[PDB]
Amino acid sequence: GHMSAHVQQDKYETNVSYKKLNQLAPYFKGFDGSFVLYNEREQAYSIYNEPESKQRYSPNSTYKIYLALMAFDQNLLSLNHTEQQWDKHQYPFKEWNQDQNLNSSMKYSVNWYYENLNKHLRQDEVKSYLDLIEYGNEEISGNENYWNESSLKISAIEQVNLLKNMKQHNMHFDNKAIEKVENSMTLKQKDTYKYVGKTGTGIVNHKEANGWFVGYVETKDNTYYFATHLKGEDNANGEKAQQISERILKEMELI
Ligand SMILES: CC1(C)S[C@H]([C@@H](C=O)NC(=O)Cc2ccccc2)N[C@H]1C(=O)O
Repeated sequence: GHMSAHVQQDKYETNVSYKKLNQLAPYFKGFDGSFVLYNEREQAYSIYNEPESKQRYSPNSTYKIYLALMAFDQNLLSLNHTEQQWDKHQYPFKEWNQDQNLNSSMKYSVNWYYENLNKHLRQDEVKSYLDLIEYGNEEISGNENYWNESSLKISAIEQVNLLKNMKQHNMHFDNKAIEKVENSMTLKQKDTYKYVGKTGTGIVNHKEANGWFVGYVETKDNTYYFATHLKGEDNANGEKAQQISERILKEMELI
């Protein structure tokens, strides 16, 4: 068999049409970055950096969205049962050093909460889910934490497709599971919009080398799904990805 199979698995192949967003380049100074927007009503993609929008990268903590949905679907989590007790292990982030529910664990990106979830899910069940939802390369061979700078990788465009599929009820997850998960990542809720999203950060060679912020803005007549990805030697993290996203979104007058 050919190595090329593996190279081709590292990229999402689509020839979807898109509006070019090359004027967004200044926002990504210092990074190889990408921004993907999908306008639900107009059924239209807009993209800055198409090549980077199709490169698959470890999802890191953005994977927690689907890990939670999987857990609801397996009845590991339920609508009134999202609490996990802290094992008394001291982490460098104090918010991690306490009992959690779905809301706090997503807000504070509490790794151990989601590791526990993955621990209780059958590896072959997870593989089945990743096949169903078409999660990037679907590669969980890597470690035990296959979603953290490991085997599993996904592109910005796919990140956007998955959020859209989730919201348009194209996934087989219960609507109330989706509502719980959306609430856990709801950043802002006003009369005129709901703003939802999740950061991710990956460390490679002791540096912040992989940053994500993915989510959507739901208005009174439309939904705008987005993914921002940053690749850099250092300073490529979720917070910077979110900052950039919010500048772009404000500029587009969505938030
Ligand atoms: C809050 C985090 C920095 S930790 C968590 C997870 C997921 O990506 N990332 C990591 O475990 C890698 C990491 C650990 C410590 C500092 C930076 C990245 N999520 C990060 C985020 O939301 O940006």
